[PDB]
Amino acid sequence: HGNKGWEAALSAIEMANLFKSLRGTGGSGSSMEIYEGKLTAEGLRFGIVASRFNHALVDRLVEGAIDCIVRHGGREEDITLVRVPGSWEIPVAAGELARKEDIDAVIAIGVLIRGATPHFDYIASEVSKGLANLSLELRKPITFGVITA
Amino acid sequence: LEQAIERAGTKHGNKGWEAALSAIEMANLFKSLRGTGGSGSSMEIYEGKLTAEGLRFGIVASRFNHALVDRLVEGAIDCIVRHGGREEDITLVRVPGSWEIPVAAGELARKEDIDAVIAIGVLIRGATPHFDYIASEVSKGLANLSLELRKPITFGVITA
Amino acid sequence: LEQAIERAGTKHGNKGWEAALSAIEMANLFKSLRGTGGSGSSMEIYEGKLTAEGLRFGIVASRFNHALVDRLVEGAIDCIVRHGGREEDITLVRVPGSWEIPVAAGELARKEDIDAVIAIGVLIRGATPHFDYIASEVSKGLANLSLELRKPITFGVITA
Amino acid sequence: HGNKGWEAALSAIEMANLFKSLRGTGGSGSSMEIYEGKLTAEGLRFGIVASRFNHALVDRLVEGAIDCIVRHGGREEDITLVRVPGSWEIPVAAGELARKEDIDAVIAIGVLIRGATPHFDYIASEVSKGLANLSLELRKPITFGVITA
Amino acid sequence: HGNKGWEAALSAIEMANLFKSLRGTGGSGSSMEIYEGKLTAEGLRFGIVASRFNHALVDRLVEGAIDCIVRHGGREEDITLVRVPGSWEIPVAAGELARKEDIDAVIAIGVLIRGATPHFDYIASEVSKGLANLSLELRKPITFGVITA
Amino acid sequence: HGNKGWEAALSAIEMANLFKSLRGTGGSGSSMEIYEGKLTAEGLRFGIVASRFNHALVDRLVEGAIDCIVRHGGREEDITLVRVPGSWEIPVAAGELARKEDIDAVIAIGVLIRGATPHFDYIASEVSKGLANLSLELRKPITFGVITA
Amino acid sequence: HGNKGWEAALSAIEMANLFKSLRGTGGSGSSMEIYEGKLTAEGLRFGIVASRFNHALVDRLVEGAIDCIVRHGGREEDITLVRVPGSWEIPVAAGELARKEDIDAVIAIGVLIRGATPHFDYIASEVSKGLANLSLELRKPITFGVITA
Repeated sequence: HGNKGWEAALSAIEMANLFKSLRGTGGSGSSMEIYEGKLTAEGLRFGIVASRFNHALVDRLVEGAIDCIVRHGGREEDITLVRVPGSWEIPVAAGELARKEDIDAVIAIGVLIRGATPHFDYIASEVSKGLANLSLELRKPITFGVITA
Repeated sequence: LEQAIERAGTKHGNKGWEAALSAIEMANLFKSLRGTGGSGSSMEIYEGKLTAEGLRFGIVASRFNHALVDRLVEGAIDCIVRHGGREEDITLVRVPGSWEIPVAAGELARKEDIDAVIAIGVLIRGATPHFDYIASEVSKGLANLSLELRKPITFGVITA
Repeated sequence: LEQAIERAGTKHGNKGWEAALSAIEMANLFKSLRGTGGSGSSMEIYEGKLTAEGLRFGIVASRFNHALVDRLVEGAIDCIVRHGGREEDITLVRVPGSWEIPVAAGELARKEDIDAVIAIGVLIRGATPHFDYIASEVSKGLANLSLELRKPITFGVITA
Repeated sequence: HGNKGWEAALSAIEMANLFKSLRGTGGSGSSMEIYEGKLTAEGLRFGIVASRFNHALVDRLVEGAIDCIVRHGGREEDITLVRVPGSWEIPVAAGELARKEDIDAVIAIGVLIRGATPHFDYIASEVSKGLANLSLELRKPITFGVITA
Repeated sequence: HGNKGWEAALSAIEMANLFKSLRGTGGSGSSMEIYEGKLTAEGLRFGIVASRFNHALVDRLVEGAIDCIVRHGGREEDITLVRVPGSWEIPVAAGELARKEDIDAVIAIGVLIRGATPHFDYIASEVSKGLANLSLELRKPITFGVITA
Repeated sequence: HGNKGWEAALSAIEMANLFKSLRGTGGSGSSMEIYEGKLTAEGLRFGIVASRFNHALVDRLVEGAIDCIVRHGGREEDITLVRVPGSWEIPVAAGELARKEDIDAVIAIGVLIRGATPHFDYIASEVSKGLANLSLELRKPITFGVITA
Repeated sequence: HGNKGWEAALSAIEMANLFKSLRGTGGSGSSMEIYEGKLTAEGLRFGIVASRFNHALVDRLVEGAIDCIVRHGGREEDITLVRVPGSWEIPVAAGELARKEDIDAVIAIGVLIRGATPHFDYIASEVSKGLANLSLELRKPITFGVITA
């Protein structure tokens, strides 16, 4: 409920609904047009990409994601799960799910080593950079569920 | 005599072995997503196989600290053959230094008869106040190539 | 709903996975020694492959603490299919308790169309002053069967 | 039902069925073959070996073993009982019963004294080691009903 | 030189030579017949079975074994090496090398966990027991090069 | 096996068989007709009613009841479970399950507190009196799994 | 919260929903059809019968019953309260209230002060015995929340 898996799922549902309204027909006007996202999950298609490093922690995060979607009227048939060896492959794996026209949002869940002993962690910066660029290029929401040790 | 000692060493858990194992799973996973689909009525889980038969690979490795790089290369080749791969379906490319691994990686990845690329190198003196501009470019460059070409690239350098 | 949670769990490093991986390598190693031989002029190294295609297996598992044993069984089956094995070539046998795993193991190993046997069980209260006569018999019995029949038997119980 | 005798009979009955299934002709195939032992005790001939030390306790255990076989469809005519002067003679007598082609399982019932001595009871080890060895040589289940005290 | 790998190899060379003389023709007599083994390794065939657990320690032990044999006139073409996943498989692997009529001795090299927290280590006792029995049954020397942590 | 839950299942299974035998056509005759209940649990649909007071103890009993039915040939799909806030509601819920034409027996599992008071527990008497009365009116066995403490 | 009025009301809530599900359509099948009730009070009509002897204690008890219904999302308009001279009249009064086609549950509250003497065992027994028979005949839950004293 309070785990980072829950939080990532909530952002996905809101964002998916928001993009539905914007592409719809505009209103008559006469007032400021306020746009906002709903928390209803009916009729949506979702995809989750997760890793295996420290599978103890990652396992419970994925459980949270599935619970949140179904509890908000999400049908189990509309979840596609993909597993990758490690964090380095999350962005490339998320590329193929996003391009599919069936999916509406992608949730990325993972975990990264504490590190902090070197000046910079080069490997840990490409996962964040890669996902952000993919969202703008493909015009689809991608959520960052990565925990840090 | 010294040849026997070198051969006696194990090559089951070195960074090269891990890099090749990650490549085989990703290559098989891609061929599954791009193909057909299931019936339905349940959550659909995708996970790659560990079968290396029928897949063609490409390995790019540098030379600086060739004593350490050479064994990392043997680990990767050993993994492919053990898991059923065919020796005839491997391409090895050697480059001078780490600055110019990504340029070679792109040329291999652009071929229509390659499935994954394993990149092997060594980084020297990672703990230094000066920003290692060379080091950050190798990591950044390989990542961008993977997304553009929609082909996995594995990155198994060892710090030093 | 609860079915999804159970399926979401990973089965990559459990004791069952390790037991099945050890069996595949040993079975392939045996088919190499018993066959042909090399030319010579160098030290001859024998090492098994990790290809599970064409091999028939047999798994024996108990019931006490069936909640834990069941997932260990899934790990072993998952390893075989991932490494290229065929689901049709597996035989599962279930037994009441740990005292009588070895008796079932012998019957499977004596078939001419089985290559290795994976044994899965649970041992309870290993730290006790009384000599667990049941526990020592399971370990001793499986070992003797392996040597007599010249066939590998893997032993992947988990203490508790 | 909570006595060790009832437990011993159940184990023997369903291994007798498992072995009958294994050595028979295989099924159609095309899927994983799973083998299990039913609790039907029709046409199964049993033998029981029982000691006499602390004859009071051992007496009720033997009743449980016979009771279980009759309830589960067993014919009373197909049970053979043997009595031995003590624990040490159980392995020797059990082997004599096992070699008979008109037997499908054997149940060993006995009581062992407390091993308060620093050295493990040599007699205690041999009976466990003997019964186990017999099962492998003759390929026939031999259940273990020894109860400590 | 002083590592346990060296010591195991030395015993193998002596034992292999000893069995050569015993099967030879007997002497005239007139005095006590003293038999003893030589340290000459020419013309012999050797086999080594090693594991991978803690491959750092095991690797140097295997290096010692090869050095000792070659330094005593051992040709490199007459060594066969077999690797197994773990300690549990040493006895069964050593079974196949021994039966081959080409080999004259088998050296077993390995390493076992410190343990000592339970009352007994069941897994660590079968490797020792298995190798000893195999030597008597097959009538061939097998050396125990297992280190303990 | 020694828990009251295993005992309750056995009683229910073999009355379900007895009633199936009685209402069927009679035998040839010419001798005394003796009716008995087999332990085969094929094609028998069961219902279980379980309380929640002291949920720890009641939890393991229900596992025994389900375990017994599957071992004796029962299909897991043919069991219906109902949970009630306490002991007082067992008779009322049991009657609802009993009237279904797709049920052949019912098992009542519960725990009752000690009757240390001088007056007998009125709640304790009613559940025994209620379940017994139901069996006669509806002509369907209702096993009694209540365990005192 | 800590008064028997609390518990009686809480139990009634669970039982009301439980019966609604059972009479309704079953589940998708293919597994154990576990049934259970929730604490959703909305949409339910209740009724309370409370005595008048020792109104001091009874008054607070009936107040506790009110708190559950309003607190758990039950309208204050559906509660129906009926008062009677004493404990002897609770059964017959509850029968009339229960038989109404709208009242979906009933609660009883009282104090059996005279239970300290065996002479009251006659009147004491009937009230608990009577309410039990009402529920079975009419097939509708009737909670029993009296206090002994």
